[PDB]
Amino acid sequence: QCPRTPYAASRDFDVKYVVPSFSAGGLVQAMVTYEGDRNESAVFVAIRNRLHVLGPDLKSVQSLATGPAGDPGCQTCAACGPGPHGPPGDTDTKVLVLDPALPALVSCGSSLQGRCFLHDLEPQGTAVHLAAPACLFSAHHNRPDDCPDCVASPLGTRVTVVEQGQASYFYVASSLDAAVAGSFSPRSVSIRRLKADASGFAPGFVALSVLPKHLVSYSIEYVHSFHTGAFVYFLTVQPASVTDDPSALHTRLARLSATEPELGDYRELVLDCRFAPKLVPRGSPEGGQPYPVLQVAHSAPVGAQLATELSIAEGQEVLFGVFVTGKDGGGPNSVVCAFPIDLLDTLIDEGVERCCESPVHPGLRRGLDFFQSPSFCPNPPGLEALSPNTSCRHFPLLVSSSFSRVDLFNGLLGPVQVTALYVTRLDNVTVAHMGTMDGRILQVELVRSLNYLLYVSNFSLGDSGQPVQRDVSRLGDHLLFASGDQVFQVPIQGPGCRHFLTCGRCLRAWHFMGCGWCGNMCGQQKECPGSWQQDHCPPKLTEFHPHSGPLSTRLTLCGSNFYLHPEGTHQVTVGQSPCRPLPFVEEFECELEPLGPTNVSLTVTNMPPGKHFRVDGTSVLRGFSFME
Amino acid sequence: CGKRVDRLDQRRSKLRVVGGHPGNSPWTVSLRNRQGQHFCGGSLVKEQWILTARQCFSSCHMPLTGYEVWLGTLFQNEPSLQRVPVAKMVCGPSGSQLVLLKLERSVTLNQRVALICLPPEWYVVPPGTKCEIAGWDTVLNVALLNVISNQECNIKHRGRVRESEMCTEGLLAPVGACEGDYGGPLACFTHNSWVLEGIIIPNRVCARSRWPAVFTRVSVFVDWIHKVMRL
Ligand SMILES: *[C@@H]1O[C@H](CO)[C@@H](O[C@@H]2O[C@H](CO)[C@@H](O)[C@H](O)[C@H]2NC(C)=O)[C@H](O)[C@H]1NC(C)=O
Repeated sequence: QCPRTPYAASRDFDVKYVVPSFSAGGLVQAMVTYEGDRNESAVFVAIRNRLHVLGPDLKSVQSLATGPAGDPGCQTCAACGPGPHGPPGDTDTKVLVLDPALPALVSCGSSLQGRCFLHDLEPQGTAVHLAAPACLFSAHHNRPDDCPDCVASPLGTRVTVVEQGQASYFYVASSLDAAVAGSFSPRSVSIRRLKADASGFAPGFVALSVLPKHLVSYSIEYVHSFHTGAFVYFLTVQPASVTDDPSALHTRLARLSATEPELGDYRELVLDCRFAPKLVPRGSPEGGQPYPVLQVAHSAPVGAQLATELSIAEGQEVLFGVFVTGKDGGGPNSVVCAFPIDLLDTLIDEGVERCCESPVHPGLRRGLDFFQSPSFCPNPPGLEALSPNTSCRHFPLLVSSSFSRVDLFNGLLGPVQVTALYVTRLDNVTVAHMGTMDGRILQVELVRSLNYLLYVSNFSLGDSGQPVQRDVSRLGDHLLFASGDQVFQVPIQGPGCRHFLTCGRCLRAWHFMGCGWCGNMCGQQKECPGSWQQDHCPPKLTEFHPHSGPLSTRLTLCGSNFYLHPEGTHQVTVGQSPCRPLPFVEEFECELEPLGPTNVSLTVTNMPPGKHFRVDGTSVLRGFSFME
Repeated sequence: CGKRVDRLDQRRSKLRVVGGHPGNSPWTVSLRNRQGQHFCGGSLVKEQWILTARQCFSSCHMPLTGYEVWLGTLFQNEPSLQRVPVAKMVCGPSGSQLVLLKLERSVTLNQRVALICLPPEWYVVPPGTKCEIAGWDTVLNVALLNVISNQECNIKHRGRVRESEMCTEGLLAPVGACEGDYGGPLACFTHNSWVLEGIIIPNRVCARSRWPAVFTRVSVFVDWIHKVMRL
């Protein structure tokens, strides 16, 4: 009887695509991209001590020396003015962020006490120059117990730039230790106005810094940060407690207002994604197995078919997070799982409430011991009564109820760690543009998938097989990925249609790919527009059940492209001479008649449209004897 | 409110318009930080209240006790003075960039201390109208300004002047309300009275020949302002 063809055997991801790129000079340290008004645009790509401005075709129009410090070349360092400017060493680029309002580009590296640098953008016909830099470090305002201009940490930092009113605000998070906080500190969290005279950053601002005792163990990574709605959000990876093992990491989401420059509302939520494999593995507490370390994330609006899942409305922003296991487990390596934004808020709002009201659950935790002082809700840090002069809600807190979800891909991702994510919304559907450690790109629809991934593309970025950099950026219909010393530009609609090995999968492609079936291969129109067609597709007969009958006989034909979405009405079958149609794989039953080791041919004609594509044609198999 | 004969010039220093110069501004004040130095300037709206800009302060909830106001003087470094501490602060609604300020004790008026008239709710200032702007060398420097429309200035400001703002036309002189002068008032003369229509806030580029200047519109938020004091 009937066999079964695995939904692969149609995908062949071993097909290579060349796709334009840009040699760096060395390993890429960051990138960020402009999309100005006059359809102007750039792509800015940094390395160790150089800065690369690119055109809209990854062609380096202007490069510029960002280091080394203590060495008469690097313009940034020289624009700081008459020396000394030190200590000397290599300038490694920890921030590359642009302020759309000026416009202007920022760049802050691990030389020069973490000072930033401004680069007024100078336009060109679909191109952009960076006019010479202007050091963001006021001489007479800075000091070792208070350097307001110290934005960049050498231990990795992130910055989100925000327009409030008529000046630009810099929400800012940095990791710190002893050798950083010691003196000329960048300070963990802060919000900073950029002075209108470009001289740097207005002094004063309240900022937060992991307290002296916990500078050593409790190091916080800052994986990602963004602006949406009326809030700057900050995405983290840190130990689950001050007194628990420093090897016990766990991702959180830290929030701040996007219209209200103060840390008085420093809310922190604990995200918590896990894997749920039916069986449930050994050391895991029901619900799923925890992947508590985020390796990248990206927020984006979702499609119809995804909003329904997740129970939300089309258009709504949704953070997505690419979680890996604690340390390096042993199961799938990467789990991606959606957190929608509104609901992250609505938790944190009811997070706030339960901490500040009439009856207060006695024995709660405002917490964040690592930042401020411990204190039970509602009363503020250290202090033991809530004196009505101040409020409760005007203090930083940690919303205890964590936020929990389950991998969107039931562990199908599989063993190769995902390293970079960029979620978009290609028309009414939605797609995740994943990058892996083994040097490959995974463009895959983002529907909660049960049994398999809905592949758009999986292919290797170039030949040097190297991990794809976290921070991924975009231009028109062309994402930029980075790996090693190179930068690649992948089109949002996946490069080719030449992995779909069968007119089956090929004509099931999501419109935008342009995929049509050119006879004995799939491909866009470019590749064979004599015979490129996107409509019809011929039935493939694989085998049958009774393989030798007498001169009735209930043949069961077994193949694919048999049904409409069973079928019936009209399909011919000539099993050496007349048979008779009588009511993965698609099977069938055919009672046959006498004659007055032949082949077995099936033929679909005058057949109505399928959802995706139309079935018509003949395929003929051998091997059916006659018995007397 | 809002009446000086004082600076014999009220309608006679419209000659020295092209340029910034020294002069008097009684309602303008000088907010004094905890350490001692001047850091931002204000606007006497009542004896108890000082309307000023949100950006002067880092956080709406920082302890103020120590923060003080200096009404009376011209110079910023002599019993022709007053020294009133700040008791509290009231952070105006998202986007006002406004900050009222109750004082430890109501002030006393004279020649160089005077209230200023708050405008009607949502009353718009006609282009062509004349307004003034004080600021801090070691002395005050008033300067007279021409009002222009949000139409007019959104050209040069690249369509980025929101509905709750106004702009004055650019002085040809390189002089304008910039750093350390924010929160100082933008008094406009109407129906024989000076009337607080704006508040010096940060601009993108400041004190730049022939370039406009944006201020936050007070009439736009006065219903808030009264509510803050009345009670
Ligand atoms: C993307 O396709 C590649 C190509 O096969 C996959 O890499 C293989 O992974 C399988 C298990 O998935 C290994 O056992 C193979 O030996 C791998 N070999 C090579 C040469 O790649 C990868 O698994 C695919 N990823 C996704 C999401 O489909």
